[PDB]
Amino acid sequence: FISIGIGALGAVGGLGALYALVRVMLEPSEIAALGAKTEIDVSKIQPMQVRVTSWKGKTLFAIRLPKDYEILKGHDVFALVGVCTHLGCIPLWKPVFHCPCHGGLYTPYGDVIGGPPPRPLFIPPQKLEGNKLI
Amino acid sequence: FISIGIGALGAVGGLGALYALVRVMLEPSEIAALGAKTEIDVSKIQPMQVRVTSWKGKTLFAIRLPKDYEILKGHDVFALVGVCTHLGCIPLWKPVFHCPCHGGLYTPYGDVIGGPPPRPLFIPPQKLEGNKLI
Amino acid sequence: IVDWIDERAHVREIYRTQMVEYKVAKNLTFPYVFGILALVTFAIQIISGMVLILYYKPSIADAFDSATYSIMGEIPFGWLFRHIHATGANFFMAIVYLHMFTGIYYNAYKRPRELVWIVGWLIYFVLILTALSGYLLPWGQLSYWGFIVTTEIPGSLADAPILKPIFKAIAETIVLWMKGGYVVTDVTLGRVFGSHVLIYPLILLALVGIHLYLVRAAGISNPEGIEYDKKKNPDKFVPFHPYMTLKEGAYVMWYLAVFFFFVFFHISHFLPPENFEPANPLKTPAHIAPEWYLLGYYEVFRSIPSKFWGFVAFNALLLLLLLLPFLDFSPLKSARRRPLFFVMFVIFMISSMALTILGTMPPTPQNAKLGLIFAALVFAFFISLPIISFIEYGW
Amino acid sequence: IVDWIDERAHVREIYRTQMVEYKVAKNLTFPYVFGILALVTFAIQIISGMVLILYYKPSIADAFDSATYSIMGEIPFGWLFRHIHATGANFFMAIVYLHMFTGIYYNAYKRPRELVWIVGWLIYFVLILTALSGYLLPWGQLSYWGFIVTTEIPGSLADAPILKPIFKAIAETIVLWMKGGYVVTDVTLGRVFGSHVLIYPLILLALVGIHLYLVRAAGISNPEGIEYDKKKNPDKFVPFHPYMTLKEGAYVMWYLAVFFFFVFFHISHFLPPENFEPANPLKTPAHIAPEWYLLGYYEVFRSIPSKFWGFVAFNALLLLLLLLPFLDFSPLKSARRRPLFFVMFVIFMISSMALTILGTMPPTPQNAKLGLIFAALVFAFFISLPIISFIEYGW
Amino acid sequence: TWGLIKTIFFAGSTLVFFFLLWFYNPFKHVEHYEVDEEVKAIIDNPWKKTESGKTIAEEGRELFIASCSSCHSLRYDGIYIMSVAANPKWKNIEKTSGRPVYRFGTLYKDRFFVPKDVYEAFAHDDIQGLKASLGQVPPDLSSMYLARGEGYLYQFILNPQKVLPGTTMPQLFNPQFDPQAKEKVAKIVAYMKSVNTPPPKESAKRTVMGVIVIAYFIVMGLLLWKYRENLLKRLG
Amino acid sequence: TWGLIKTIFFAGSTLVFFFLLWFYNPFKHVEHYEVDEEVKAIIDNPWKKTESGKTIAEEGRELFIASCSSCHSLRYDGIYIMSVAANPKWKNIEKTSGRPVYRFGTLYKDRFFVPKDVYEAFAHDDIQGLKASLGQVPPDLSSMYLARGEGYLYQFILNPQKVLPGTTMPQLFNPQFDPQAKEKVAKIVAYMKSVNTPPPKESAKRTVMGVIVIAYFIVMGLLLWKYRENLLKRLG
Ligand SMILES: CCCCCC/C=C/CCCCCCCCCC(=O)O[C@H](COC(=O)CCCCCCCCCCCCCCC)COP(=O)(O)OC[C@@H](O)CO
Ligand SMILES: CCCCCC/C=C/CCCCCCCCCC(=O)O[C@H](COC(=O)CCCCCCCCCCCCCCC)COP(=O)(O)OC[C@@H](O)CO
Ligand SMILES: CCCCCC/C=C\CCCCCCCCCC(=O)O[C@H](COC(=O)CCCCCCCCCCCCCCC)COP(=O)(O)OC[C@@H](O)CO
Ligand SMILES: C/C(=C/CC/C(C)=C/CC1=CC(=O)c2ccccc2C1=O)CC/C=C(\C)CC/C=C(/C)CC/C=C(\C)CCC[C@H](C)CCCC(C)C
Ligand SMILES: C/C(=C/CC/C(C)=C/CC1=CC(=O)c2ccccc2C1=O)CC/C=C(\C)CC/C=C(/C)CC/C=C(\C)CCC[C@H](C)CCCC(C)C
Ligand code: HEC
Ligand code: HEC
Ligand code: HEM
Ligand code: HEM
Ligand code: HEM
Ligand code: HEM
Ligand code: FES
Ligand code: FES
Repeated sequence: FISIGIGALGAVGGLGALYALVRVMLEPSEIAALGAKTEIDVSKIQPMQVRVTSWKGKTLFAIRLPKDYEILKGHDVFALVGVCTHLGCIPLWKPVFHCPCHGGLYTPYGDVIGGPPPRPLFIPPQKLEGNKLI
Repeated sequence: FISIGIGALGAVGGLGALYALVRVMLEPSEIAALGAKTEIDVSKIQPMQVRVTSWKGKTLFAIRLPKDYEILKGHDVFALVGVCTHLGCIPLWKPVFHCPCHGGLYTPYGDVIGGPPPRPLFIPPQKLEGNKLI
Repeated sequence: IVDWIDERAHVREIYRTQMVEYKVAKNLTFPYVFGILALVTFAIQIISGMVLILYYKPSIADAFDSATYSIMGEIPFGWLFRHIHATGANFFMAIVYLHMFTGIYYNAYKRPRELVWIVGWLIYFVLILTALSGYLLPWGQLSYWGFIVTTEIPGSLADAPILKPIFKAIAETIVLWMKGGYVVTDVTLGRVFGSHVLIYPLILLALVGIHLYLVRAAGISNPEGIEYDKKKNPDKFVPFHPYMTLKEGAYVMWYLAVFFFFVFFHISHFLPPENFEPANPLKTPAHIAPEWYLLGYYEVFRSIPSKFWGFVAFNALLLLLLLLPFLDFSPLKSARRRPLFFVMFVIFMISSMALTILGTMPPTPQNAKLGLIFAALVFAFFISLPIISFIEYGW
Repeated sequence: IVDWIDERAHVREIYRTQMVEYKVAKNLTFPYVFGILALVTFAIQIISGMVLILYYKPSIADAFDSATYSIMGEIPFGWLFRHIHATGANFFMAIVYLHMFTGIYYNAYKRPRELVWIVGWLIYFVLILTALSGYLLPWGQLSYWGFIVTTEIPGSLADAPILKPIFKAIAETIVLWMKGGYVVTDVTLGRVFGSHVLIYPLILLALVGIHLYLVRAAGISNPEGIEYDKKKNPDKFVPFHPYMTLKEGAYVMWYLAVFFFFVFFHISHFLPPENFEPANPLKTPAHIAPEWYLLGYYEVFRSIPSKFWGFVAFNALLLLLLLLPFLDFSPLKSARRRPLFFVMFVIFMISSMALTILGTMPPTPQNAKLGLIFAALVFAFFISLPIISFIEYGW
Repeated sequence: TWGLIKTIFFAGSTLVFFFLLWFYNPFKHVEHYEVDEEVKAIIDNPWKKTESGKTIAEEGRELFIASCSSCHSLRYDGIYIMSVAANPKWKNIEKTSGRPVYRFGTLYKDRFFVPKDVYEAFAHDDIQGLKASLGQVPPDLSSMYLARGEGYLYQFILNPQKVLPGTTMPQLFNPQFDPQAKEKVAKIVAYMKSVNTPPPKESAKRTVMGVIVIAYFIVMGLLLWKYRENLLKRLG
Repeated sequence: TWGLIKTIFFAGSTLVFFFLLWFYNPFKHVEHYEVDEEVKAIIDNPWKKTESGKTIAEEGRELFIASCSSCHSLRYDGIYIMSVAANPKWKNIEKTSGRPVYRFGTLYKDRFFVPKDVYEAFAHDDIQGLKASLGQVPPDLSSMYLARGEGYLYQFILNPQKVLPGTTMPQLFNPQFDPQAKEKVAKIVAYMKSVNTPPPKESAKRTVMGVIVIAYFIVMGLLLWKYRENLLKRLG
């Protein structure tokens, strides 16, 4: 049969063309997810030392401390989005770590001890797989 | 009268709107002529010395020599578009001046003495107003 | 001459049919100009964007250095054609709101105008995207962040709902769609630029053409409500030219005067001053509500305590305009003929202006209570149209 | 369903009038497909440019890093949509040449089709600019220099003519118009990008619409030459659907197969390999003739020893197509009916193909002699149309 | 009539809506800073001539390049960080485009505008002691006037500790025992205003043409109205 | 019939016109360089595995970064001049976008693509001994394969004095007493080919889909033709 074969063929062609157009225009596929893995080996960071990284955008901290807001209890390894709050500077490590733009101080868990910023740093989600933080 | 007053008014409005549109889109006015003056004081260049400038695009030389192609006779001051011929390098001054890319040599008047380039440098037009070259 | 062009193009046979023997209604009121005014503003936006596309550059390191340095200081009359553009965008939103609301008034969505209203709602939806994606382009301090705020709104859908909390990481209109995915980069800016500048205006021209054809196919609804008196009732039509063609031609010129007032003398609110700061992704401005044409929805949003339910209300308030022809069903048409629809329409108009006005103020709990009180009145207009319809069916 | 849309949009009354009762001629030949094919190629160019505008960047330091790096490697299917674009440009030039030449053949420019040919010549002129300004955009080694070569052609006009040598520094289409003035800078590239991408396609859509309306207003000229037999002669029309609508629908699919052959398997001449080198304004390539659709004119140029007279011949060869309806005046129409017009048309076609083929070879004195011999034959077709017209008027 | 009540309601509500939606929304509490009124004429007319044949804008430019170009890079006028002096090329700043600053409507061949990415890679990515010591890069003062206002610009400079609580930008013009600082800060703000505001010749042409365009469209509308009124009488 | 002569003339001329206008114009005398045939298999399949688990493309990349990255900056793969090593940032090359090289269709997080203007301002405008000594900047080898061809690339390298008369680029792989240079140059050209040519997985998907699209459109056209033929019989 023809008067339905041409309809099915035109429908398949339209579907393929729309798939191509979507794949070009509306697809940041497999390059937008940069990065959801963010391999951060825990056995490389030393105690009381912060590694600068980037998760879901810039920036991200990797804090490790042996002893002791406070969303999480003692895990000794975590990650905080490191950008100052009220005007968006980058705090420097070192025991609190502050940003020198306005004088905002931060405890290694995020909260402020001397605050020009109103609110602390929001903890981004994390996963623990052996010795790799997400 | 009205049925012609509105026509004249609409014509003036259309003329002004077209003038504005032309002035925005199709006008490099008074910034494209950069540069047709190109003030080059002759009393600043020393004998056997070349000043690098730009006329009608890049680049341009300013050669001065006391004694002696050959389009022009002895004037001791002129300007040649300085870009090598067969592949477009920039010859360096120093008495001939060559470009070190391929080994093309040039006499201060443009012609070649050892030629990888087939043709010499074309003399751009010039004007003499006292001690100012164009 | 004209007879030579007449014999080859039939220009006079088109003129005498489209203008002299068209026979529109005579009692047409003033808000019947808003369609022509929206068409004129569309033309203004096209004409003034053709000039801006010559010098705007869709790079992160070059945007706001074209539109602010080049367009404004380097280019002759570039200030004027960015002023016209940023003014015509807001005028084109306002005229379209007035048009659709005084088309809701006279109920220009009933039989046989169900399809013209669907095409008009598509016009409105794609116009939201054309004015929303064209605002990221200047790459100003609040332009970037108002794009972020508006593109994270579909993200509250993924937040754990009251029912079936699997919506996490599904319908990811954040990563896949605009915001480019976890970062607004140069590729995303180029994509938004290209779309806003050529993909959306083309499907605007197509849809406006379909809409204008569907208006003629169904005829202009007269504001009285009888909707016709066919084969009789003369002396109340006074055909299109010159009765209407010169009334619209004067309203268009006066509207353009009101337009070029804002273009020249008051633009400190269409080019906001704190948008003249180059955007940095590290510092967030204080008050970053979206543009004014989306504030009536942004106030229904972020006022309900739940974010997922707030987004669902956002979407229902926009979907209740597609169904609005199918929602109201009655033999009566106009608002001069329905004394119960007039009060609901005035409630809707007042409580919809109040939502856009509350969307500008900072989010205090009293502001949330007020935006919820007014959201209830906005939803009442939609959940009562079938009630008035059922009442009027029994007369 | 369809009856619901019928009652509100009158879709069946439009279908039965535009397709079933249109009554086109029956003896329509094959070259009557080239208009539909040019329309389809225009659609292809629009669709595939909407994808390219998302990632192309009109900066000197970023052009050829978008179109070659981003479009080709970074973007999925971007290779395909740049291939489709650069292939459809050349196919759109070729189909338009075939269309206008087999419209010259059947003399579709006589009464009452004088105005459709003027609108078609405007189509052709603005299409030259759309395909000429869109070639600078990839910013390749020969793209920049082929733009320079083509924009210095209006400069030979300023060269001292045989008469009135004041043309120096007047009609400066170099400085004012394209090439931006003494330098091709980033602003000029942005201007050319914006124009080519949105200003020219809009006045292409408008002019194509006017052209398509003027074709219907004057009716399709049948290839025989009687031009009608009104109120009689049935059984030779067999109306538009399904006689013609499915013949064109099969020719379009076969043409798209021939198109996607070049798109996928042979594009080494539409994306020339030595254009994949980034343009530097200091090194000139060896053979830098303009694009193939302008070589028939570039061979009339630079073959006459004078440059001013060469440019005047360039312009006369293009102006002799506007006057071509006013130039040929006879009661006879077709080329099956004029045995003296057929030989002049074959001379014109052969000597116009030979000019575009000679425009590719390097400029040797023998090449110049040949391009002048063929330019004489091209001009003969225009300076003999009035002679054949005067002969046929006396029968 | 009742139609009149409908008219002055459906129009009054829309007018009072667009009023407080497009200018003077009385419910937004954004603060206002004002010039100290000590001078307030240095900033009104930055092109006003002074002694030594120099206008106020040119003197503010020199004060800025001398006391402020050590950390701030005011592009759109060719002012970059003084480390090195000048921070752009050194050697060929012309081979960048890199074009000379051509504002409204006169170009300055002695100063060049370098793109944002060429700069801050050649200049600040061989990083000097700005991001390290201060903490944040002194962002840019090119379009800071249009973004802040003369009041905020004046009240910020000469007392950055009052507008912002803590800021590593110094006083750098300390009043209350130096009576010569207020006019210096006024000249700096007047210069920064002269970069983004048209001169008295251009800001007047815009006013004249904007008046003429409105008077053109109003007259055209009323002419079309009178023409319709006249043509409806020949017919009825 | 005479119409047949008209057909096979007006179509034959157009076909033989577009033939020698769009592929193999026999009157252009551009020269042809070819691979030396000594190997000619190093370049055919640059993704062909070898010993030590390395493909030919990866080995050519190392040969290029070791012997050619001293003067040439092959972007589109993250290769810049070795002076300094690496010539891009040093420190933050990520804060440029600056994105990692994501070609077809796999990204490489260890190499970054820097724009043309950010580079050559940070890198070559603190000019090292390339433009001075040589005379011209070694331009770029990113898209040089697509612009020259494997034959020209091979015959240029290992004998630049033959293709170009005088060129300050050295032999740098001298044959005729070093029998190990031809395969090195072949690996370099194979690497430069692997930057611009799809892998064997991608160059095959394109062929399959291009065959399927043509076979789709031909079948659709003939189906519409047969449908028209059938529908013209129910009517006449
Ligand atoms: C220097 C100069 C400064 C200029 C300042 C800015 C300019 C302001 C001018 C705007 C004026 C608009 C005028 C509209 C009203 C026209 C007159 C009118 O009254 O319109 C009425 C209805 O129109 C209608 O719904 C239309 C009216 C209702 C529309 C409501 C618009 C709301 C705006 C957007 C709201 C946000 C929406 C958020 C998303 C839900 C007509 O009703 P009738 O029963 O037939 O009365 C008959 C009498 O008129 C007889 O003559
Ligand atoms: C894998 C596949 C590879 C594909 C390779 C590329 C594809 C090539 C396919 C192109 C085929 C084109 C066919 C055109 C001819 C159609 C048939 C024909 O013959 O067309 C004739 C005239 O058409 C006409 O002028 C039209 C013909 C003349 C047009 C000349 C075109 C010149 C091209 C441009 C020239 C440059 C111009 C420079 C500027 C002046 C018809 O004349 P009739 O007296 O009515 O004859 C009647 C008989 O046909 C009865 O049946
Ligand atoms: C691609 C995606 C699609 C969306 C695009 C949207 C745009 C348009 C929508 C498509 C158009 C809908 C189709 C409607 C066709 C029905 C017209 C019709 O059929 O109605 C005719 C009227 O035509 C008339 O006025 C003719 C009216 C004048 C036509 C003028 C328009 C032409 C120019 C448009 C092109 C743009 C350029 C504009 C600048 C001038 C009636 O015929 P008559 O000659 O009076 O009677 C004589 C009888 O013997 C024969 O019938
Ligand atoms: C799908 C198929 C794609 C491959 C299928 C999948 C699995 C393969 C997987 C796959 C293959 C790759 O090569 C690839 C490359 C790079 C990254 C990723 C991939 C990938 O994932 C071919 C698509 C390309 C075709 C060629 C579309 C043509 C492009 C546009 C220009 C067409 C626009 C269509 C419009 C909107 C409709 C207009 C209708 C008009 C009236 C004509 C009707 C004719 C017909 C359309 C019916
Ligand atoms: C001229 C006048 C310009 C000033 C005149 C000269 C000396 C002053 C000198 C002058 C003044 C400057 O401020 C200036 C600034 C910067 C550089 C240089 C200058 C300069 O040289 C005002 C022009 C601006 C008007 C506002 C045009 C509006 C802009 C477009 C958006 C309109 C598009 C028009 C289209 C193509 C026709 C559509 C017709 C449609 C049916 C409506 C009809 C209404 C009417 C047009 C009849
Ligand atoms: C000590 C280095 C330094 C000096 C010198 C300096 N600035 Fe600042 N500038 C800064 C810093 C640090 C900030 C704080 C940025 C922020 O808070 O976001 C700043 C911010 C600013 C701001 C914007 C603040 C805002 O929130 O809008 C302006 C305006 C400004 N300075 C003006 C000047 C002027 C004018 C001069 C020259 C008279 C100057 N500065 C000299 C470093 C400096
Ligand atoms: C001595 C510095 C230097 C070295 C080392 C060098 N190049 Fe060159 N390269 C040059 C110069 C100088 C040119 C000449 C540019 C021209 O002639 O336009 C050039 C040109 C080229 C060209 C293009 C020539 C053309 O006309 O298309 C290619 C391809 C090339 N070199 C390849 C290479 C490769 C591959 C390597 C590494 C094995 C290499 N070069 C090493 C400096 C160098
Ligand atoms: C049709 C309705 C349209 C609306 C409502 C609209 C809206 C907007 C808005 C709000 C802006 C922001 C300008 C600013 O903030 O200063 C903008 C910018 C822009 N528009 Fe549109 N636009 C429309 C159509 C078009 C069209 C047809 C073009 C065609 C070229 C276009 C081209 C541009 C460009 C290039 C910019 C960026 C230039 C700049 O920011 O100064 N727009 N648009
Ligand atoms: C670019 C946007 C638009 C343009 C150019 C446009 C144009 C027009 C014009 C010229 C008319 C006839 C004159 C008039 O009724 O005033 C009309 C009618 C109409 N429009 Fe629109 N319009 C636009 C947007 C919309 C929107 C957003 C809607 C609905 C959401 C809409 C719904 C209607 C309806 C229902 C009518 C019928 C009016 C009646 O029959 O009385 N339009 N349109
Ligand atoms: C209508 C007839 C058109 C013709 C004949 C034409 C012709 C061309 C040509 C020859 C190129 C060069 C491509 C290459 O050398 O690889 C090009 C590029 C381009 N075209 Fe068009 N064009 C047309 C319409 C359009 C339209 C409607 C758009 C809408 C967006 C568009 C957007 C572009 C863009 C962005 C480029 C640069 C992208 C690239 O170089 O890869 N063009 N065009
Ligand atoms: C985008 C470009 C074009 C499009 C979309 C287009 C479209 C069409 C179509 C569909 C037809 C009717 C079908 C046919 O005659 O084959 C037609 C007829 C015609 N076209 Fe075009 N055309 C284009 C370019 C041109 C050009 C460049 C010229 C002349 C220089 C031209 C002159 C004509 C003439 C004279 C007719 C009448 C044919 C007849 O009556 O037999 N067209 N056009
Ligand atoms: S930036 Fe850290 S305190 Fe304001
Ligand atoms: S470039 Fe000067 S010698 Fe070849």
